[PDB]
Amino acid sequence: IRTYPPVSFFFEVVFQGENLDKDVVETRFQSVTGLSVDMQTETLKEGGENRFEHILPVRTKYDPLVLKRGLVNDSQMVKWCMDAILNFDIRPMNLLVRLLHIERSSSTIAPLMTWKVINAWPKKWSVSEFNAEQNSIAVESLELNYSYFETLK
Amino acid sequence: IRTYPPVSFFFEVVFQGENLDKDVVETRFQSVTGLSVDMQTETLKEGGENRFEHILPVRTKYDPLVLKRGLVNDSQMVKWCMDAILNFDIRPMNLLVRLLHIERSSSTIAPLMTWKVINAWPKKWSVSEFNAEQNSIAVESLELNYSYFETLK
Amino acid sequence: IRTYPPVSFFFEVVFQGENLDKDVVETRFQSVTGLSVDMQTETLKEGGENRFEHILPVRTKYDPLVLKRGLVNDSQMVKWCMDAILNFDIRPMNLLVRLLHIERSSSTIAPLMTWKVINAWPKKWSVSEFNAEQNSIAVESLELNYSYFETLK
Amino acid sequence: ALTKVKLLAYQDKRFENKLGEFELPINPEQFSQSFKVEYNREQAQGSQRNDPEFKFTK
Amino acid sequence: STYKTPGVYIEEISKFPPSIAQVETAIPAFIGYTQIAKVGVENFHTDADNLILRPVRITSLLEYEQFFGKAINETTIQVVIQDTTDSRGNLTERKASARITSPSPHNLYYSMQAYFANGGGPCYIVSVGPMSNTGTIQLEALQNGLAEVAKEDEVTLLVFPESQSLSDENYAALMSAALEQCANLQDRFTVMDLKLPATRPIPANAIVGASNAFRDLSLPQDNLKYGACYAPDIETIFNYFYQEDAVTIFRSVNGGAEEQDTLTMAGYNPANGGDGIQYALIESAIDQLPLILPPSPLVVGQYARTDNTRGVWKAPANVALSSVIKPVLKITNEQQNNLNVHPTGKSINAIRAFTGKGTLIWGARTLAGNDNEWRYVSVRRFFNMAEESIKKGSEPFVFEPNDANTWTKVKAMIENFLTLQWRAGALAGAKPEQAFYVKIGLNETMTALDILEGRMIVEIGMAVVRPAEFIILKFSHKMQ
Repeated sequence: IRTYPPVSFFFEVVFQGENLDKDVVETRFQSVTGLSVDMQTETLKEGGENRFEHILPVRTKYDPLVLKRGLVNDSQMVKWCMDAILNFDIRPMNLLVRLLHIERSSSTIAPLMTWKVINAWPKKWSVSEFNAEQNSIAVESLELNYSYFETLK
Repeated sequence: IRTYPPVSFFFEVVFQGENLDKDVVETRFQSVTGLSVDMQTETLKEGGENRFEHILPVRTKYDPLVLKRGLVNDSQMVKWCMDAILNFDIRPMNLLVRLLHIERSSSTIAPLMTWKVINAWPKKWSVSEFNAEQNSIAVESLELNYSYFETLK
Repeated sequence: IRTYPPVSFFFEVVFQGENLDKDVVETRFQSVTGLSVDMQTETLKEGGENRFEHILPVRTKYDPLVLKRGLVNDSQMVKWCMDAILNFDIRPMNLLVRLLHIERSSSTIAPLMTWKVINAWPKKWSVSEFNAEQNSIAVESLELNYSYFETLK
Repeated sequence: ALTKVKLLAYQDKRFENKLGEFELPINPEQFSQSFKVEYNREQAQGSQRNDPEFKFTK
Repeated sequence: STYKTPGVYIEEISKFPPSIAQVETAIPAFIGYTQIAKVGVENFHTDADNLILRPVRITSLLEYEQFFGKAINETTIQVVIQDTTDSRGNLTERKASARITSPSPHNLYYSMQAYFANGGGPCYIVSVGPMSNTGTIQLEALQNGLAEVAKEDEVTLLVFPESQSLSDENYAALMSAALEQCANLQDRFTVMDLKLPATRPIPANAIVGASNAFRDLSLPQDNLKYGACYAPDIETIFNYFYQEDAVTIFRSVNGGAEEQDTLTMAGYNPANGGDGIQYALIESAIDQLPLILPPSPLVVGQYARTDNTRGVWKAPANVALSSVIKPVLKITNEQQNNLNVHPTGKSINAIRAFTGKGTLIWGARTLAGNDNEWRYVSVRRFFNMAEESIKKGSEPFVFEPNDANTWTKVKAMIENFLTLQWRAGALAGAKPEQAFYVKIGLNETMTALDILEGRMIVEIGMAVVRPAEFIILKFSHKMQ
């Protein structure tokens, strides 16, 4: 029975794709978010029943996936994205998102939780503001569409 | 394999235009922003498939480009902008945006990243508030429309 | 070639009007703002070209001009404004806005930048809140409409 | 290469003698096309439903 | 190309586009014959004897051309024209094809071209003499070049692109000397090719006889962990150099026997009064010849790419080759069974084509394939990298007083380096204390007398990981 909850800052992302799963710089990210699902419904009122109304299920919606890094000047991933965006040529991929921990029985790094993200393709790309008077890092941000995600049980 | 990310405060802008590429004061800016692209889509639902919906690509949108300087009282660039704005006479130009670094093999200043911005023309011009009770600099700001941008690979 | 930018807190306003250009209290203001222009456009999509859309110029818009002073109990300018507002009798004027500096060749006060503001007439007039428990100055604020502004080159 | 819409103008009703052509400077974003068929819808007395007869295509 | 008025000038050329790269770990040395070899004001080939032997550091193909020239003419190119006609002799169709009967053994230029096409970086060139139309290759010149390359410290890989034309005894002698100095210097690795039967077309199962012949070479048993061998040769897309009047023309009609014509290409050139239509046909035919090279320079380029992308501790296998049309032989699974595992331990890696993927390198094992520690290429390459970097880091401490303070200083340096390497993911373990250990001390690693002479002894241990080769799938019927 659990006594202590897990920690959020040890994680990884894997691209199961063209040949990006073996490229080391393609797994290192500063931030990952957007993993949430929502059910959308409608409301129906029945005459004579004044104590409650009926909520009926309609459809399912998912959030976009957002990744943030320091700027990498030569990236195969960015070539894939810009091929989709400039030449209207898209080729969706599959992804894995992992939450990691230390297991020992000496010790080893092992996955703790894994999600499969199915049919991802580019949505948005951006780079942060250049300012002559601030100490900052050039940070690039990518946003992706996908169909759904599942737990690797 | 990279260990340290690049820095954002060393940068430059070049106007590939009427004769502005050789004018020193036309390359010095306090701030540059607006370099981001977005894909706009629509949602389609298929009957019988209740696990996900289809996201279909529609069009591509770009952000305006924003430049900020201290006020220059005699500028050829501002003459170009005011000719566009007052006499409804526009002549689009091409631009380069550079992110710089130090390379050595002694040392030299060299470009690290370069973007080409195609068919830019004036959108907005402004100057900051005059206030008798504050220590401030007169700052002018210019905003431009363009068609798209590309990486100089 | 410039090394230091200009300062914003030394400025002046002149009314080229009925006889207000010689009245000393009509040139002293605590704050002046509103000097900015904007181009409004529409978007057109061409079939077959999926890389960018066309932005087409439509019209030009200008911001109102806002002036702030400490309250002057007898002002010819305010008589002009209240004649416009109470008796629906308007008579537009021309204005100059100057940014000043010190020039020496001993020294003298001289204009550094000048804008002409054409066909101004009253838009709004206000006075600040009276409060028994605060140390404050009675401040009046005037807002004006105009056709356009130009640089006195 | 980007292709453009063209309108060809003919004098012959068999479309053999070309008179000219016009090319659009900007392609349209979309267009629409419409179809229809015509049937006979008379019905017998006190009858449930019907089987319509074909008249023509417009 | 001499200009005096400022402005813009126009020229028209034909060549392959260039490519360059930045490489830190894979610095190879190529030994062979060259065309020019002239640097500064010294001609290395000015005398027929007393040749100047010295390596030169090159960063691009343009720099190669600046010092060494390009290539020589082939002299063995033939073109056959096939005419389809009727009984009366009327021509109905005409086609042409080109062939080479015996290529020249001097091929450094094409090898360098393939090397740079596959992602190579800076290299060292050592010339052993001028290229010549007799095609003579001598063991002594190559061994002198190998003896000279011993004096440059950055060299990591040894390549002899011309070794396949050498007889078996001389081949064994050369490779034994290369392995011996790799073992003596402790920082180099050797890449080899397999010799194939010089027949056209190559018969079935030639790879089995070639492997058997290789197994019988006399090579030093305890140095076999310092090299690797790849097979087979590769057909690529580059062109041959030739002289127009040296090309021989043949004709054949309705499938009959070939007949040698009395003209060369120079007799069809319209500038000399020939038939320009057949001349254009012949030139198009000649341009279509594929060029056949040994695999080793492409392997070296791929080593450079893999270290830049994945890390040196990963296997340099399962990677596609560039500017390649095809392997000359097709190898199956039943044949590779005796190439990857063999009682002698002399493993041979294979280049194989996979559908929808192209030509891949398959196998990453050394010539010591039965050794429980040194089977895999990546483990030895990683150990070499770590040892040379530790050596460079420790060198500034020579001539220091032999006392506890210097021992502390060197120990701290070594632990800091190994910690940086653990952080990158090259060493196994969840914590640094599980990945390595470093020790030095009196009556721990050293002795009293040792102190009196000037020697320091440090003991270092490191933990690494090893790859998986076999994946087994099992299927069954699920109950409905």
